[PDB]
Amino acid sequence: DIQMTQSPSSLSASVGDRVTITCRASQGIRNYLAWYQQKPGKAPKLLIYAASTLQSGVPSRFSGSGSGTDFTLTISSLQPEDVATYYCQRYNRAPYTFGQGTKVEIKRTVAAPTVKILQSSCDGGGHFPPTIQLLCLVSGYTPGTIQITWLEDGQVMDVDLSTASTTQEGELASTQSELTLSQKHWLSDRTYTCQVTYQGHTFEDSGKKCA
Amino acid sequence: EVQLVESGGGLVQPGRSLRLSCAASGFTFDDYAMHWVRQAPGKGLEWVSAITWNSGHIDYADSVEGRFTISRDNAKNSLYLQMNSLRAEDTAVYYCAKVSYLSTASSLDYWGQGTLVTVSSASTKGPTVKILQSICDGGGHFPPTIQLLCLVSGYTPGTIQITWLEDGQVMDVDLSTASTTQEGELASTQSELTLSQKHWLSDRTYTCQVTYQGHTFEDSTKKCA
Repeated sequence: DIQMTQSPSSLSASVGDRVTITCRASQGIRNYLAWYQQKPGKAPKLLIYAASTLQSGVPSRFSGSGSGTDFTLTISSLQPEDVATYYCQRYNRAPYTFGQGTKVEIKRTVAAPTVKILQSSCDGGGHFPPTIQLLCLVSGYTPGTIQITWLEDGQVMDVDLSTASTTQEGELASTQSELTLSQKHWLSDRTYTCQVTYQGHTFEDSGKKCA
Repeated sequence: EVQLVESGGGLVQPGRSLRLSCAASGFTFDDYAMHWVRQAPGKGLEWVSAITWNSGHIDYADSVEGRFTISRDNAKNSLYLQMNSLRAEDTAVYYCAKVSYLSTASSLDYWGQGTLVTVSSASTKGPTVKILQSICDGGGHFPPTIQLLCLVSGYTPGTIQITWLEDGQVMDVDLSTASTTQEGELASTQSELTLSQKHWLSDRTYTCQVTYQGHTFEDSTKKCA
């Protein structure tokens, strides 16, 4: 029986902090060890081989150490693009076992939620769909009371034309609101504002159909 | 550029067989050892099998030994995985990968984006797919870049494969990012593609292609007339 195990299961640190993750081989594997980084929905990317050699293109904040059974990977200055799951792998001989994986996250700084409007696309042949939806995305905020209001050329829109909803995923909340417009109403080429009020402050995004 | 493209994934019942293929290009396939690695839904990477450049040495994970057969055809620059005696827990995304150097004792430096294998008798609710896109600002001007957001929602919790196509061609993997949330009852995924303005002003047609439970659902868009 051959095993590769990792610690911790997950860690969270502030931007710029040092993070260290470990890998343990059940048998001595000298320096025949690799580290990979994987983001959601994507294949893993090789980061380090021969325990300490960075792959071309990997930033200088990454390093690896160890030989034999115990290994580490260090990120000296944790950055947003480093949020991912990390795996070690032995390649001395079969089995080419991967470790359990370690999730790395950034400790969320108190910050205003972002607000962005997206619009329905046209079809593959460039045609407007029967109705147009505007989707206002409010992402990354401490769970709390939130109010979303739509404006059309700066005036409040009928509350019936839109519906909101919220997903609480982990510590953060995300809220969205979908406004439905008839195709004829969209052709009038007015300006739409998604106005968000949160802990007493108001933030907004605005836009209009592209020329 | 090195490219590895897996194919052959799909929905099969336990006990049946499925054959995966991996088409290699952009490097001298004949010179390199190759691996299959898989990832079950929500789980870590699991090495499956290795084969040397001339097929002389083959190894398998204990979990698949006796049931899966790895092979390759160097004249066709293709790697294969014959998966027999399938079990529910073989459900995974299957990746092929190339080793870095002319040794099996080297790291896996290039990976395909995987093919989805579902081993099940269960029926499932398929997903709704729709593409949204950047609005222009109050002056009618494009943002610095154009975002296309493919929303994949309302399907029985399980693995989704999302692929962006440009005029039917698979797009660069680094042009998109993906994030998933699970309400408990159901999961939903957002894939965000970032296009430059010139890129979007070309009337190219873009396709969000979703694979789920044996079938391929999709939505497409081009810039409005």
